[PDB]
Amino acid sequence: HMLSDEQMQIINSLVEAHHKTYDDSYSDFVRFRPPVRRLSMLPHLADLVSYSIQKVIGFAKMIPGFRDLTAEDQIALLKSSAIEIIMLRSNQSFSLEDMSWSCGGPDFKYCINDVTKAGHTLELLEPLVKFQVGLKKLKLHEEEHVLLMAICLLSPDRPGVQDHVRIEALQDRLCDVLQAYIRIQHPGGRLLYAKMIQKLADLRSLNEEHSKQYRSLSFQPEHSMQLTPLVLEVFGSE
Amino acid sequence: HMLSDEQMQIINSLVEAHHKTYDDSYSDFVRFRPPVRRLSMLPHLADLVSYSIQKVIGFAKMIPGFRDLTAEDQIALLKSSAIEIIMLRSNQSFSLEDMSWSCGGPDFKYCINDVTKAGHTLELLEPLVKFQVGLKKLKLHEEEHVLLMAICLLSPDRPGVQDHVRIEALQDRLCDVLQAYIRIQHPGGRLLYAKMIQKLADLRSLNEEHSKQYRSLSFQPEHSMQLTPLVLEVFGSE
Amino acid sequence: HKILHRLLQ
Amino acid sequence: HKILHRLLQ
Ligand SMILES: C=C1/C(=C\C=C(/CC)c2cccc(CCCCCC(O)(C(F)(F)F)C(F)(F)F)c2)C[C@@H](O)C[C@@H]1O
Ligand SMILES: C=C1/C(=C\C=C(/CC)c2cccc(CCCCCC(O)(C(F)(F)F)C(F)(F)F)c2)C[C@@H](O)C[C@@H]1O
Repeated sequence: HMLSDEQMQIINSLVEAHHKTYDDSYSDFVRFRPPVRRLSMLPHLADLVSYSIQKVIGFAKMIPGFRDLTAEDQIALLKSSAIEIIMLRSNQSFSLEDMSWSCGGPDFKYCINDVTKAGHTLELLEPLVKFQVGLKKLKLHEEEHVLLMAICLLSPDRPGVQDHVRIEALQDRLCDVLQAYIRIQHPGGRLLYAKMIQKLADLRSLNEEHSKQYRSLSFQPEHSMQLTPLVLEVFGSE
Repeated sequence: HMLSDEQMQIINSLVEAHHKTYDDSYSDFVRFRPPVRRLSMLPHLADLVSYSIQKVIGFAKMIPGFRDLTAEDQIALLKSSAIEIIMLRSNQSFSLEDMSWSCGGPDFKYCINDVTKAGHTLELLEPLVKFQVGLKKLKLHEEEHVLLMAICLLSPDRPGVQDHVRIEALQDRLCDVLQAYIRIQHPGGRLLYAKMIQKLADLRSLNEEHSKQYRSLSFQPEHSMQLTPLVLEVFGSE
Repeated sequence: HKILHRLLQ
Repeated sequence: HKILHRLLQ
């Protein structure tokens, strides 16, 4: 009926990490290779995602309990979950009015046609957009959004994990925090937890379709030379 | 006393390749990650050099005889000589008045201090600039510049080469073309050939100092993630 | 994975 | 050297 201190500290420190790793002004987007509108958009989107992977890594290191995992598991978790966390964190810029990601003026307004020009087909972009509207309709609190990102990042069901008991425990405490939070702090949220956990199963399916379409890019040297090294390392198969 | 047809065709096709691979307007420089003035300049210069490596590869494929080498030797030659050809082709933008590379306004005017901000010390930049002024003072004709770049690219004394007899032959024909050209086509050039071949020994020394300072960058993941994949492949050790 | 190690402090 | 091979046609 009332969150413990430890459950409050997990929220406090998770909300702080997202505030440090997510610029609402999107001003760093001018350091990327510019967008062009043969795959004209791939260099900008590669840069954008590569920057985002750096931000996700920063979030991760501050999730209570993550830093104490072994370097192998931290990388295993990051490598499998990075795109899901990016899809998740991108909802903050998604807009229902135009069905795009508005991170700037005409330049960094990312329509669905722009991500096609980066090598991805509609079979990925069709579910991803609908995922974004359904996530947007949830009108998640900041605490929930953040909690959901950290719950995603702490899934034991990922290729590579070894200590899937101890990260299972970390994910359990966070799920408990999220349920406590919704129950105590969100009027009308009685159904929210179930829908949110449903969004994680959606992410798995988007994650598969992305990694399939990425594999197609990374095996064509003419496009893989447009990727950054971090992107190549994180989504690579090593 | 008069160039043969074959020696003219080698000039014609070499001059054409450089005209296709070298934009005097430097307009593609707006597709690079912008320059910033911790190594602020590394992302722009990495992009700039990576683009240049692509242009050098295009030059190479049109050097008469290069395409008929084995893929191994072509890569061996490109990998060892790329930076020398870039240093060489950069003289076209170098300016004696300001001792910089003027490829644009204030943005793409590359002072010596800017290349420091990309991880290189004066022990490389001091000889490189003096190399550029001494190359600039030669006031090479276009035919000579081009011929010199192709002679650089066809050095048999490079790590990796296998058929150093057949590329020795290709380099010999080109040296013959350059001497014929200077003797017949350049008043006062009686001494030019010797100074030019002296510039190749300079390049070897600059090449060493660069590869030494690059090795230092590529072993620090925080800077090597700012490189492009082509750069990593060409200057890497594999 | 040289780069992820470094970024993970 | 996947990329140089490709660029060398
Ligand atoms: C990132 C973020 C934002 C938008 C993300 C957006 C919409 C533009 C996105 C997020 C996940 C997936 C997708 C589709 C495939 C992407 C392509 C990647 C890639 O496949 C490439 F580049 F090669 F094509 C890879 F992975 F290799 F980089 C879009 C903007 C802001 O909210 C910050 C926030 O962090
Ligand atoms: C390229 C070109 C131009 C300038 C080259 C210039 C002056 C700005 C240069 C040429 C060779 C050497 C140097 C010093 C070290 C460079 C750093 C590379 C690098 O060490 C990095 F980026 F990591 F630091 C590497 F190789 F990894 F990319 C400068 C402009 C125009 O004339 C087109 C022409 O083609």
